[PDB]
Amino acid sequence: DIVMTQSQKFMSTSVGDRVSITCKASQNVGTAVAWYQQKPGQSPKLMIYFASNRYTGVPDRFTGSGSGTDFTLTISNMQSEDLADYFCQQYSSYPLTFGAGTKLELKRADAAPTVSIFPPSSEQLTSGGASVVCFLNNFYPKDINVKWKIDGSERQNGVLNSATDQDSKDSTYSMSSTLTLTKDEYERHNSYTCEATHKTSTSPIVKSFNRNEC
Amino acid sequence: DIVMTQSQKFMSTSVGDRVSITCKASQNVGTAVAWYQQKPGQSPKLMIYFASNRYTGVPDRFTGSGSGTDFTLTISNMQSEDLADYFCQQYSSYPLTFGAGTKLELKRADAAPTVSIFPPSSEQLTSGGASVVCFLNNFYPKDINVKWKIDGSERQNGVLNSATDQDSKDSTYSMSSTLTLTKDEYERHNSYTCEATHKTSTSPIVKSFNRNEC
Amino acid sequence: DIVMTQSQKFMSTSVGDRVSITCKASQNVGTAVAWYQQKPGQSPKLMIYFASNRYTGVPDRFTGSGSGTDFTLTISNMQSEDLADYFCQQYSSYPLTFGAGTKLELKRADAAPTVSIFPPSSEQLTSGGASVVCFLNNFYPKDINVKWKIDGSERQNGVLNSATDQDSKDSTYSMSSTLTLTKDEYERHNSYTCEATHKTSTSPIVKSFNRNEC
Amino acid sequence: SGSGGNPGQDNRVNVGMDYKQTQLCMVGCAPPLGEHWGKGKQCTNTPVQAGDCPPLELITSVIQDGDMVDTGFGAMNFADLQTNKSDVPIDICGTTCKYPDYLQMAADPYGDRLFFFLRKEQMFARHFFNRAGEVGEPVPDTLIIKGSGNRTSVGSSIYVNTPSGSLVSSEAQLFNKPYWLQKAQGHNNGICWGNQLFVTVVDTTRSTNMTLCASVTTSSTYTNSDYKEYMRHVEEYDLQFIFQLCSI
Amino acid sequence: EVQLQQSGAEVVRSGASVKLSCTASGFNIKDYAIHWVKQRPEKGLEWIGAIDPEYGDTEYVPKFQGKATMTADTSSNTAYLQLSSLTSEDTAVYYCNAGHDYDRGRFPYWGQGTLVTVSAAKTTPPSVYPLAPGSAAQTNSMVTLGCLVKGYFPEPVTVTWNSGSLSSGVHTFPAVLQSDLYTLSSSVTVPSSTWPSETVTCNVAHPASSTKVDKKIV
Repeated sequence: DIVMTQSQKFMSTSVGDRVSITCKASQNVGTAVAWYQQKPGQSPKLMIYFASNRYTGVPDRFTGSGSGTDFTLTISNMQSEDLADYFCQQYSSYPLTFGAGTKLELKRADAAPTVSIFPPSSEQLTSGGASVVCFLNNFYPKDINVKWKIDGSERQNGVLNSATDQDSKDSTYSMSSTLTLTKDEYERHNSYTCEATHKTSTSPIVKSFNRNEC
Repeated sequence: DIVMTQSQKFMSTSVGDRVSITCKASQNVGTAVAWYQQKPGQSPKLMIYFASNRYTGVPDRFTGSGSGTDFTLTISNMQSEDLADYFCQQYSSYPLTFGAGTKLELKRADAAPTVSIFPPSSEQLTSGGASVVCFLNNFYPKDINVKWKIDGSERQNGVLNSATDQDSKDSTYSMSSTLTLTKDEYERHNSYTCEATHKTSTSPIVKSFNRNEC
Repeated sequence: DIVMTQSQKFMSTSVGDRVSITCKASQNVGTAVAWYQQKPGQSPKLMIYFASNRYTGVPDRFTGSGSGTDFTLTISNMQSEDLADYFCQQYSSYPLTFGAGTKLELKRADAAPTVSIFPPSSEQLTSGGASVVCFLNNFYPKDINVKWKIDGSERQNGVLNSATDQDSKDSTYSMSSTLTLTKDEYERHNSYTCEATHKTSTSPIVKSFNRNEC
Repeated sequence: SGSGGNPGQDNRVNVGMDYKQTQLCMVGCAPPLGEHWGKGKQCTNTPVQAGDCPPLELITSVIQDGDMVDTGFGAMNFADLQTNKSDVPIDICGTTCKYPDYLQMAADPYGDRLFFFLRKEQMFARHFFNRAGEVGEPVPDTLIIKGSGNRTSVGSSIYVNTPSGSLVSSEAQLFNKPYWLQKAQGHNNGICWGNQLFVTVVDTTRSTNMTLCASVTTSSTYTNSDYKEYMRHVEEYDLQFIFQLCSI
Repeated sequence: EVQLQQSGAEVVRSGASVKLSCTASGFNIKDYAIHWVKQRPEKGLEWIGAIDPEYGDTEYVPKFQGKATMTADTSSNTAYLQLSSLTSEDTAVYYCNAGHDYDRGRFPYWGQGTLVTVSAAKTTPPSVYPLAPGSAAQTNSMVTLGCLVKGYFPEPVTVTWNSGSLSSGVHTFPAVLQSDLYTLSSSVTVPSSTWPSETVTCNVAHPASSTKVDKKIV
């Protein structure tokens, strides 16, 4: 069993720069190494095969190299469409093995998030449940903290967070935070507040609503 | 002398499950490895030979694999008729060698043993000898320890143990323990005790009798 | 990557003597080693190629030798025209690699330095800046230390040093040291001293001036 | 025999060989006809590409001075039928090998192209090997029992043999001796219509290629970098004719 | 025009077999070397085996021998992959790949992917909830709208808005598993002159259950 060991699981870079991904073999495999690209929610696409041969399709931007046990994929000048996972594969002997995932992220400049709070819909409040959502869209970097306030008091239980990966088009990130309460508990308080603190501002972005006024 | 080392002597599983038996060689033997099945009281039957070739007879249920020094027999979904011993054999160079036995067993369910102690019969005491027997019937798993006490003191010499194999009907085990003493020594003590300790109970099962009272 | 490791960066000798430069390979390269000569301000010229074969030219004065991993260039009797850099190169496998620089120098030793200190010109003091220079001319060997004193106190910040290579005519070395301060800072001290310590004298050569007296 | 399993990117090897021995000469008042197999007009049956076997068509054409004779691989257009430019030696891999269409030139009414002809072809199978690359048409399952634990991959079943012209001798020579056109096979009994005569000649018995070596420098020792190697071939002919005046 | 269609996602209880199919790889005279790859969210990609139509040759991995069975129908068709005793470690996305004509390394032609979920419970349809702004404290410019998908099983769900129209300014958030049920969120940003001027509707398609359509109103 030939083990494919890729250096880093994640990789940082910026638009236009040059990136090199390394793949180390546990045995000599000559040039029987292939590289693949996989975007989220899609099937992998072949990029390089036979160490340094581009497949029909793949731009000269991508170049493979290496032999024996050290192999490298190089991306000379980048585009937003290159944000995906990159795998190396060995086919010198059975069984065929792949390397660990490698995520390529962009270092593009840092935007402040856009925060929108939404009270529970009238339809969901008829089911006995109440979900308050708070969308944080198009921010960079990834580090961000969301704080839920119910009548000014911080609420810890009942929060569900879902962070999006880096957007393939503008290199931004998104996050959804959902506070799910029972209708009885939702109707016992008035003020609901979603506060987002991010390094792009020294004061948190506050979005709030009142149950009585809305 | 190429040594055939099989991992475990016993293996537990249930009908329908998937079992894999491993056989490790002390030398490279390519694919010159054969597997056999032997039921109690019968001669072994050839199953797989040349690492992964089934013999005329053997269902597709059995699959062999491996090369060089690691070989494996896999049973994809089981039947009751597959409970037997399995051996691996090397025929790369003389002398031919076999692996240790490997018993495939059914697990069933966890029973506590049934302990019955029997003093020497009046007929055997006419011959100058005295045998105290202790039957441990229908227990699982196999691991169990019997302790003989004479007037509360543990007795080591003179014990003969006979463990039964797995019952073909209810998958339980049985064990007989016989303490054989001279009549002179038997009549010099009063209390005789047979204690069975098993994982199904945190206290030993105690069966005892007194010579004077019986 | 085959690493070319040359022994010494600099080498001393005199006209007529015999010089041997060594080049050690990190791998066996047979005889696929070439030697080059590079004079300052010019492009390198090949001397020996295939370890020990002279290129069209090239005086029999130069002789190459070695095989496998130890290679040597020998200059049996020298001329002034041989003072230059010498490189060894491997071409057994890609990528091609070269060795570190090796300077061949003449050892006509030894002179004591000539130290001259110059206060900032009246013209430079009109721009708000003040540079004090100290020339150390025609000394040997290269090892020399300059110490700046402002009112007797050693000054570390603001010094710029520029060492000259060996002079092609008399085999001596030169060094310039410039202490650059603001005019405000220059006019706040009186005594400025440049001290040169060199192995040709057990006491430093001291050149000084006073701002008020000059 | 051999060899296990090394199919890869590029398995091409530097290989040399000698061709099949061929001597022939023809005379007529019209140029000769040659036949060769080329990429045929598309297509017999229908309809789709790609990378499939190209349709074959037997093309009859006029043999020009400089066209290649058959070697040991048939009369075909290697430029179109072999797209890898690497299946046959370099002197035929980019051209076309033409073979004389004796049947057509003999069956034409007037017979202006064949006053007579002489020929001698000979060859044997020197070595055998298989082609690298994907098998376009694999062996049917009924003809091979698949294995094998290992193996499992059917080896390349595209076999081709190198030719060899065998012995060349003076007793086998067709030339340097006169030929008298006593009777012609066609109706044209040696009449040179248009006051012209086409004489076709193929002679592989004098195909020796001379090797030239020029020195760029002369190092103290022997170094291959000091010399350039060249290939040169020569052909010497002397055409002698004797004509008879005729009136009509 | 060289794409591979598979069987489709399936929810199976533990201890039952499942059969996956492929298409347009495996013809007479041609020739292909079909491979199958398993994608576990933790182990990355794992090669299963290599099958050759026109011969029916079979090669497996010792890890999957006895777990995966491979078959090939020469007419049409090809390539069936079936798994026997399904456990929790078999919950993965399986791909049918064919390097052009032959060989191992090359997978330039991948299948669409088939998500197999081996677990108990049963397919629960999603509850879609609109996420509209609050009163009149927003106005111009541009408005964010959302649809909340809660309490469904299994992954995935397909969330679209204007019937495929308008793909810019949308954000699909990864699902979160809580109480053995999934929860998805989706947001879209449109100019204030668009909503509520023209209707905005989100569509939630759940292949193992039911498609839903919900329009957003003030």
